[PDB]
Amino acid sequence: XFTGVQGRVIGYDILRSPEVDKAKPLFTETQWDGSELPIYDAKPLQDALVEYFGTEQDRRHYPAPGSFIVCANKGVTAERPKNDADMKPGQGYGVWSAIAISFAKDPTKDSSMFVEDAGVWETPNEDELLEYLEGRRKAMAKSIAECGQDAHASFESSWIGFAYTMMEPGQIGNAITVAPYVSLPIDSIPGGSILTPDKDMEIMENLTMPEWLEKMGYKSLSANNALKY
Amino acid sequence: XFTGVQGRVIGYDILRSPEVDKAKPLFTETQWDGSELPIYDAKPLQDALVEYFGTEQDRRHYPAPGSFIVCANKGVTAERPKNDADMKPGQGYGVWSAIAISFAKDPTKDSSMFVEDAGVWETPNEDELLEYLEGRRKAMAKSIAECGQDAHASFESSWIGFAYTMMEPGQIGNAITVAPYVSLPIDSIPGGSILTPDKDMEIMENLTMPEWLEKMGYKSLSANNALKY
Amino acid sequence: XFTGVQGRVIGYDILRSPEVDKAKPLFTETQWDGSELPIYDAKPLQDALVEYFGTEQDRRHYPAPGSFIVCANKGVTAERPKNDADMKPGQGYGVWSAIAISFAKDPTKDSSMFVEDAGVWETPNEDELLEYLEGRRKAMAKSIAECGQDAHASFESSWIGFAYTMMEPGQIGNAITVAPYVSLPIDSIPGGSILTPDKDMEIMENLTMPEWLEKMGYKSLSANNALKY
Amino acid sequence: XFTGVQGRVIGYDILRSPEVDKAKPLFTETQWDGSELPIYDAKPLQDALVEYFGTEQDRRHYPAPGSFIVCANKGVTAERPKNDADMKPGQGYGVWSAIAISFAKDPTKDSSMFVEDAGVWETPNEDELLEYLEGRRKAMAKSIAECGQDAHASFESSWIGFAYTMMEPGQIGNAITVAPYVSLPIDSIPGGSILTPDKDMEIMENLTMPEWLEKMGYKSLSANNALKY
Amino acid sequence: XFTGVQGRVIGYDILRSPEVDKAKPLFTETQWDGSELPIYDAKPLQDALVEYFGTEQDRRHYPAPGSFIVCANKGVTAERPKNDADMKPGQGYGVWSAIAISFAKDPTKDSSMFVEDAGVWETPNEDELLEYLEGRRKAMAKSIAECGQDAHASFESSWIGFAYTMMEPGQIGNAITVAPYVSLPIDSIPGGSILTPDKDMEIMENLTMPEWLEKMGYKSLSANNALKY
Amino acid sequence: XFTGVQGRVIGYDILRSPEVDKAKPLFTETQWDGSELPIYDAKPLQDALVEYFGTEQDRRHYPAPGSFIVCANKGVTAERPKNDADMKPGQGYGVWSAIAISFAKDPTKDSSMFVEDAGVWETPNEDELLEYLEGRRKAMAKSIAECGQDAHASFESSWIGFAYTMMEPGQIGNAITVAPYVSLPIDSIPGGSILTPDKDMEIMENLTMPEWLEKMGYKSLSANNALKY
Amino acid sequence: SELDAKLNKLGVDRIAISPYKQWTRGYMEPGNIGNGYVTGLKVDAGVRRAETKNAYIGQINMTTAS
Amino acid sequence: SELDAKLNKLGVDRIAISPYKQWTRGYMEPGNIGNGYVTGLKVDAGVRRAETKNAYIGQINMTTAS
Amino acid sequence: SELDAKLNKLGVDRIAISPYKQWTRGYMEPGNIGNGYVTGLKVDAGVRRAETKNAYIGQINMTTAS
Amino acid sequence: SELDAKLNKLGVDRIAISPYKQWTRGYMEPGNIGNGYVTGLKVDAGVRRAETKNAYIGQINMTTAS
Amino acid sequence: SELDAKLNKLGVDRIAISPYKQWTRGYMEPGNIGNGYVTGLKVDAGVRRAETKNAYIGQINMTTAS
Amino acid sequence: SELDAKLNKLGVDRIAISPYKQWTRGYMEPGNIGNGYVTGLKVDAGVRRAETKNAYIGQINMTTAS
Repeated sequence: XFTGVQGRVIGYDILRSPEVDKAKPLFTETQWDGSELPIYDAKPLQDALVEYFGTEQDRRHYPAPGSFIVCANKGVTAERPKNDADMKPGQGYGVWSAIAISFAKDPTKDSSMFVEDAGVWETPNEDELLEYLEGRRKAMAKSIAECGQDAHASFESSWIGFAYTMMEPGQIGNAITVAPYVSLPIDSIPGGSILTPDKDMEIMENLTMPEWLEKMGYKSLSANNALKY
Repeated sequence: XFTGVQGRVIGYDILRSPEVDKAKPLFTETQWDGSELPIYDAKPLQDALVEYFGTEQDRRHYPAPGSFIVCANKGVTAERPKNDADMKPGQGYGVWSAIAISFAKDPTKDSSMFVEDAGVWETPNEDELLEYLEGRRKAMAKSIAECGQDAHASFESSWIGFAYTMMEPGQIGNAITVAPYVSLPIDSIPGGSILTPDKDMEIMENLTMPEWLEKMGYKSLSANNALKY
Repeated sequence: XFTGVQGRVIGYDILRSPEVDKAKPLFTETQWDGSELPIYDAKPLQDALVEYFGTEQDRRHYPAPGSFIVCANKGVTAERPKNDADMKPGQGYGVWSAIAISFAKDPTKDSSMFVEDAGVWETPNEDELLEYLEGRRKAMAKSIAECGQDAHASFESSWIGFAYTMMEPGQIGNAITVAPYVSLPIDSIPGGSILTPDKDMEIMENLTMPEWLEKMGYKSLSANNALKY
Repeated sequence: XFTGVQGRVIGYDILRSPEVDKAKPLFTETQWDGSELPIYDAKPLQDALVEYFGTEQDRRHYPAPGSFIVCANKGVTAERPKNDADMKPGQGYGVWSAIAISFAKDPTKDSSMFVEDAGVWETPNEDELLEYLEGRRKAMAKSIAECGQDAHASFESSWIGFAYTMMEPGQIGNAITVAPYVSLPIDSIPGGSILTPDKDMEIMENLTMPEWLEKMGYKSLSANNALKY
Repeated sequence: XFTGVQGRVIGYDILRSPEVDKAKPLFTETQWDGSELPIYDAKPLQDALVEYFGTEQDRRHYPAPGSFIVCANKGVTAERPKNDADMKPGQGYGVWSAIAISFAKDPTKDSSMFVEDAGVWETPNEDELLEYLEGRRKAMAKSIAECGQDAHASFESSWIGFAYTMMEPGQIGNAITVAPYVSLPIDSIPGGSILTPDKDMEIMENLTMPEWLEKMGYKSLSANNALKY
Repeated sequence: XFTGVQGRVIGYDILRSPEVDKAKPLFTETQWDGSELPIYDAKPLQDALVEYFGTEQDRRHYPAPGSFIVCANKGVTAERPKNDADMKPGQGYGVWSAIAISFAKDPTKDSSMFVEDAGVWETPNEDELLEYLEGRRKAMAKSIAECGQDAHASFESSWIGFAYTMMEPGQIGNAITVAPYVSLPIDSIPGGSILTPDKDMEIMENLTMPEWLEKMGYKSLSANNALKY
Repeated sequence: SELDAKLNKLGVDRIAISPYKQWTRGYMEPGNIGNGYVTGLKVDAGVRRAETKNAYIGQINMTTAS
Repeated sequence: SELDAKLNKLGVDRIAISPYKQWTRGYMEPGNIGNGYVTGLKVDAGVRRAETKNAYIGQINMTTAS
Repeated sequence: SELDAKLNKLGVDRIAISPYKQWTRGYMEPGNIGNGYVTGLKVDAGVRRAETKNAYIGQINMTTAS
Repeated sequence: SELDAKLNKLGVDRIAISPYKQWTRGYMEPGNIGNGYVTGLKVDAGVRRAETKNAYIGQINMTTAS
Repeated sequence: SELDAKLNKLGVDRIAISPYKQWTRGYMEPGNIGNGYVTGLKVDAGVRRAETKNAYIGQINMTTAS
Repeated sequence: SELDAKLNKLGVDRIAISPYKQWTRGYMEPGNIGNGYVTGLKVDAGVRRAETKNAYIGQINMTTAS
């Protein structure tokens, strides 16, 4: 999971990318109170995080070495043996992870939720995997819509994102789903000061991602779909 | 687990219910140093928590949406398939969880301990389950009494509570044991102020549960055994 | 895991034991950037922690009863049944745990890392176990040296320590590997005051272990190899 | 005094009254570096303070009973005896006080200054007094312009205000000049919160006086020259 | 000054001496709103301060050497020359100082006030002085009663105290009136802790002076009129 | 005032100038308890303050524009009329001010004291003035030695400094004596950080003045007697 | 409570206040007043959820202590 | 305000908030939020008092700055 | 943002500032300014690591929330 | 004391604790706990000093409130 | 230590003081002074417990970092 | 300095740091770090001002201690 009354999400609440505005829903599952909950591909939000932390070779506001970051995380590791066939019980040919953040209708009363899952894939059929994942996307979309009734939480959109790797023989695949809860450095807020904390958040809440990249002199790593997951 | 020098327990240290005073021990296992450790049903303490947080339909001082509550928790989920017989290795007919809080004799030197356990039940015999649980209660009572020797902790009472559900065919049961570590809101302390912190705890340390309900204008959800677990 | 920009290690950064200076490397695995990473037995560092916290019968600056200590920890529990032979899938004849702390070359840019592992041992051959563990030491030494490349972390030493117990029949063995992240009490810093925080760390950063024991009037529990693991 | 890098002035920096914008200079004395320093009647700024604190019969954000307010203040008390003629050495027929705030050109390097003075008046001629005070206004205007050279402070405007009372026989007059240094209450900032400190100042820095009165539901005590000094 | 919403007075609000309860008013001047304002000798309150700070030879909770204590204070110094007669304009035969604290009826709305005055005495007649001072007491009693109207403050008692010294020839007299605004040390509150701030004040608000002396093992310097002013 | 348990003096306790070590006492007046209290010219200490704050044309760590600095200060202003002879009662031919800081023997129990005085000079004889001031130095030396008995403070040295100006006809002289109580900026402590407060003071307590000037790249304004008072 | 007096002499205090209206917060969360914690006991079992039965531990993020 | 940005880079902030309901407090009083001050101008003359005419600087303890 | 105003009236603030140069820190770490948190979404899969692909969550110690 | 409850609802508290051993400190001095002050009454006259007679207001720096 | 100077210039400090008598506390616990942590190494194996052998990590609640 | 150790045991510390760049601030001003003060000696006489001769006590608001 949850981000609630104390939180913001990179790419939606702060540093919002115009793609969040460009984004067409994939479909809308009917959530319990009658509202249609649009479902969207979270690849905007995902691209936004990459922008803010940077990458291992162009590191930006990554979490401090040795820090303690509480994360909502799940992750799976699986091996593919050298060409073996009826392989050991914790092996497979592919691996996958998924995340969905769902924004609450009233964030003063209810929280926004994260669903995270991950698993291994048994067949070598990449085309089978991909379809199972769209099937699983559609599945998560429903559990959300349902389970919100139990605490009577009403949401307004859900953004689901997936990532996967097929192993070649004799290679291990690792797949992780993580949502970190962090605090932001001053040299990240143009015009920000350690002395103006609350305004600092407001600056980030108002800058768009392209604006922030220009202001900081950073090259948009999203570019036009430069990032694959 | 442990609650120690920094803590209080709802229903015993603060907001103590007269039932904690009414309560007869179920039996007393001899703890290592010679003392007899009375064992009591924690359903007083459990009822007290329900009073303070409230219920999903009459919500009171529940933890804030999206907050991070560190909990001592264990929990088990098990399925009962549609009428199948030699069912899959992680299925059963019933499920259970348990908690025991044991108050240390000297809380300036030793800590008070929580024991939590939970498991699945294989037979469909509800009457078998219940007896196993009294057997398990008696079991926990002993491990405590023993294991205290290792760190030479001496306690004065242990309060053990249990909860269970039998599944009907084609239904999943979830059973959880959780002890949360929280801080208390001002509109919970009659006469409390954000400006009088230490006295605030003293107010809660002195009000009894019935007193607190009257003062707050809240209807005693314990009522006379209104709550089943 | 990691201890980074905010941390110090008992026995190396603070309260350093002359044995850390006496210590000969066991061997040096070549880490990716060309540097030879000396590997050392962490029994100095381990002895230092015992000195600072004390033992269950001569307790010194142990963590407060009921506190929340975040730990990097792994631990394994295994049983040996009464003399049975083709024993149940989670049983064995012995048990082991290991830890390795590796100091980063530049702690302003990269973090220092902990590797922790533990497992059960199947054969009753204590002499087989011991050799497997040296084999495993040598193994960890390599994974470190390798995996540092991925985040391009360069280290300068790794200190690996092991601990083990063989079970007799009908006895359970528990083996744990833990690195705690704590803050230090004032009556631990000779000359320290709650009013001089930063200097307090500097005092501990400059006292050697023997110096600290004299100053505090504490008997060196390391003595000459008094501690077995 | 001086108000400098840490300060704002009610009616100019915060809650600025449109009269500050309407105001024509009385004349401009040439300050040492060549700049002409316009001189203005401070009755705008004075009216602004009355608006914020309120009056003894319609009290608004007045300083808390018993507080310690550091003030730049001077004040004079004088008596007029019952009709006596060659009256005692600390008596007169009238009394006056004056204040001038002068805004520094660069408030990051130099401070803004207050000049305060007050005195007694010996003749019974009210018309003589008034002219002496315009003479004294013109006098203060010059000392400022001059004395700024000594610390090489350059200003951009000075706002001078006066207040006076003639005594009738057998009555004592008191005249005070005071500039208080205070901090502002939350129910004074529309949209302000104890949680948004820095923005709070910005709100007050942006609201004009008429806006602030409307927002707070307060009747403009300036009205059209309702206040006499 | 004034002591108001944030203050307490030693000997009345905290550490109250039973003499405050024994005390008969000297007389009651009618304050403006119709209430009769009893006037009392402040020698209880004065004795209470001596108890808390102690004396130069039996020093108790005196203000820290070098501290900055903001005081409401006035004080006069005068000389008596060696037997001269028509002595210099700032000389006399005696000297006096006075203080009056008046408790406000509603300390949530109005503040409590201090009146302080002091002066020199010209005649050598000690008996004349004393009568002038009772005259001056009666005078202060009235100014208070009157001047409260101006800010519409209503009080409930005023406690006035005086102190005086006659000089012998060739000796200088100094007379001071001071009310300090301080904060209290922990080893002054029996049962007090730096961790229980608000309760600490409540402890002092509830202990009487004799109780406090016993608890602290301090000899009552008031004794039976041991202190002369 | 007094500087006591919480204070340090620029040029003696911190940034001590080797002249403090070079300094021969002018003479030693016998203070009450038997100790001889050496008296020294405070022109070392005075030169040290000029070094730290800098001068109006080479400004260094001067107090922030608009700040509130509490000062122990006295100061006198006097005029000399255009050649007039029996001049007005608040006029003279010269003006002077003086300061003396006396270091307490035990700063844990007693405070260190400042004596400040200033006055006007009536004759035009500069040579008479200078001698009166040495006479007055010798006078202050004695009052100190005496008045310490009253609070039984014992000192170990007193450092007295003077400053004076003769007016030419039709010119006003101003003479001030001031001791400010301030806090120090980080870019003043070589190696200092806002994060290491207590060590920061220790750095300044250990650097000598010449060391500090070198480290900061500042030109010694003391030079060899470059400063006249 | 005598215990708190004994405790306070060791540096320990059991104060745990939440700045929020209505809501409790968790131990170690920023903005809480005090250096203590208050705990309670919840065991509940439900079927089709358990967390929403009886004592409502809402839409909370929990971290496990062991 | 650009000034505040320039100022904040030097360590200076002009924030001055009073924790009280309705009332202002004075610079350097404990519990205020911020490291700044706000000032205003009051000149008033009265006869029979001056302090209670027009801008009410109530029952206040003032200390003099010069 | 109207939300923050509504939120602040309940005692809640979403401020989360890190004192460090360049680096973010985690919620509840000492020295952070504010009583809030900022979160993001990372799903990545890698083979031979996943954590170092795309959004760099460096050499971090994570604790699990559930 | 009912007064303190009424007072606290306005934001005012009368707490004034000194961190020092034995010694009192003055209102507005750094390190004090609380946002209040405690006052007392001293009138004393001496000859030859007054400050050291009876209630010892030691070697103190006083600032005048009026 | 030169390291701390370099570190402090980045906003990082390694100070970690516990307010308690005798006892250490854990990183991120309220009331600690400093924004750092101190760590150590414990591996121990016991049979019948391990936690009570050699370095006493008492009756502690641990949370796992990974 | 042994004095500071003796002093700290009484609750007293002489720390006095100013948060500003270049500038000193005065004792008891908000935002200073430490509970102490540093003082110095200035006597200067000038004619036509004195305050701007030699040690520059700039455009400062002073309050008198006696």
